[PDB]
Amino acid sequence: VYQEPTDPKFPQQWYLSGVTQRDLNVKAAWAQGYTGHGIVVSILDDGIEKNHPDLAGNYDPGASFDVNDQDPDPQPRYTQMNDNRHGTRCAGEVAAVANNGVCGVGVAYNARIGGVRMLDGEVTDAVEARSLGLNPNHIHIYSASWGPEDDGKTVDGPARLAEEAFFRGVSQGRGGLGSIFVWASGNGGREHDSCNCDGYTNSIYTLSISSATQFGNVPWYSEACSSTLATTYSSGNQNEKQIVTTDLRQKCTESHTGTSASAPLAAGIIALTLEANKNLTWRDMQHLVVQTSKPAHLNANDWATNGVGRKVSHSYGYGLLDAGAMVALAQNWTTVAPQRKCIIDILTEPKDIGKRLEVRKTVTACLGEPNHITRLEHAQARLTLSYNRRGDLAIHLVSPMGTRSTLLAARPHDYSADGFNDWAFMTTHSWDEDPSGEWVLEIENTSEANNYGTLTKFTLVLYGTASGSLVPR
Ligand SMILES: [Ca+2]
Ligand SMILES: [Ca+2]
Ligand SMILES: [Ca+2]
Ligand SMILES: [Cl-]
Ligand code: NA
Ligand code: NA
Ligand code: NA
Ligand code: NA
Ligand code: NA
Ligand code: NA
Ligand code: NA
Ligand code: NA
Repeated sequence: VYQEPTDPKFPQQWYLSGVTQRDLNVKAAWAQGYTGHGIVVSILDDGIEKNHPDLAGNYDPGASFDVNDQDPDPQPRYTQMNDNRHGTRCAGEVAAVANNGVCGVGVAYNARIGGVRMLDGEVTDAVEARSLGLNPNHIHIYSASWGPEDDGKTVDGPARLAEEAFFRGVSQGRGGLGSIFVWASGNGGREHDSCNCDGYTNSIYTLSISSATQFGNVPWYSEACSSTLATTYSSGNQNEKQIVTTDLRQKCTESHTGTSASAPLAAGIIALTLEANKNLTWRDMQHLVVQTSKPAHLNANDWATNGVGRKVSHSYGYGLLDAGAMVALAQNWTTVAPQRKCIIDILTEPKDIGKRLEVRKTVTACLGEPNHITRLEHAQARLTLSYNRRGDLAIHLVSPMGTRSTLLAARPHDYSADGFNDWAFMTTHSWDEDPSGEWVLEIENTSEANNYGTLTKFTLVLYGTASGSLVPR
């Protein structure tokens, strides 16, 4: 009975539907009757062309604001260079109108779509906070790709107002179920960037997404890190297709690219999922992504099986999003138990790093206490250390179940002598593992240089629950 969209560029949207099996399985969701009706998504970027012929029908002024000029109208600023086209491109990925003879379609082509104009000006902590915190009882899902420069030498994350916006969002947003913040993991591949150094994507409050090329490879621009959860398709080399969407000046583009094109596709899939079950919490949604995402046919040299039998990669997280599987699993999903937090201060004395430092600690994970965790979600190693050349460091963390997470890869351009100041390196790779037992932190100098420094604090922070586990995969 389901008739797929007739839009002129829909056949070019290879990632939505293909006979190849190299797609996001979105048609299967549409055929189950989920197209995003009733869900509200906001693009946090450089504005949205609200009168675009493929956006106007789904546009929601209630999901929109202009923080740069402080007015309700997120219309992009037009220039000869068309610099402010990115938000419009991303909006079309989520919610371009279907069956209207214009361009292609959004993943959630019946969802409502808005945009916050907030990148076209000075992006302060306050600007970020007011964008993240926009109308949080109306907007369900936020999509963003901003954060620290992808130069492979920066370490930065949300300051106080923005971090407060994240906690207010997931705590009180969406009727207490929590705002869904979908994030792109970064575009710094060429600079050998490592995305746990980006505190926005490295946050537990953001659902972080990386890219795969059409032929199933890790694109040139990709950043690997343990905080990433999953993957959607985006651009690659010049023989591979790219993302097809709405463009500035009421046009259509077939050349939208980069990890920033992956996050909106994920946001669209999450919109379909929320339509299938409006009662899903922000943590429920991350569980669904972990359980349903698919490694198959994604090529990486670092695929590893974790303690509960799931394949995970630092390039891809748990793999490609599967919209059909997401909406199926959502429908009778049982809400996860309240989030517990177990704080373990590991060191009894500072430790010289030298050539290599290994710190082993056996933990009980708050045994006997209300924060006892037997079922991990996110884990953080919050590290404070000095070092003379930061980018020469590589840091790994091994769970009791033997899952080795890369917290930090060598960053050749990072010459900083500033070290890390309580930086909360996060891994998703031990999700659903029992965190009781021996954890191992490894810090090593990857260079030949005689480097030096000291680890002064290592807090292992465990999040999760103590109930509801599945039989391991
Ligand atoms: Ca405006
Ligand atoms: Ca269309
Ligand atoms: Ca980065
Ligand atoms: Cl917390
Ligand atoms: Na900042
Ligand atoms: Na900072
Ligand atoms: Na900052
Ligand atoms: Na809540
Ligand atoms: Na994240
Ligand atoms: Na393993
Ligand atoms: Na154990
Ligand atoms: Na052991």
